[PDB]
Amino acid sequence: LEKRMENLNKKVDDGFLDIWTYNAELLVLLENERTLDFHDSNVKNLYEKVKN
Amino acid sequence: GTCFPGDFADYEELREQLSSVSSFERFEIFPKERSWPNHTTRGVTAACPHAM
Repeated sequence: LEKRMENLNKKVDDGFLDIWTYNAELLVLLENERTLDFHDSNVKNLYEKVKN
Repeated sequence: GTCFPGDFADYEELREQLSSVSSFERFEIFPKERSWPNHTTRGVTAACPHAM
């Protein structure tokens, strides 16, 4: 006789999990691209220093 | 709705139970002419009209 309370509890539990999974997948995919661009920029700075 | 006045016990729970229902099959749990041979089943009220 408490089906509404059960559905509210599953809504809360299933709504937090989607947010945290999105947050994790997005953070890993932006930091990977930042890491690769950082490495490319470092190689460019070495070439500019030897050129100069 | 309830033409005769009163209280519907656990109405919102019935709404929540009937949300996830596909089909219903209406059947006769107690026959009116057979199961009450010693009582008068002919009961009407003026709080629920039907065709004047």
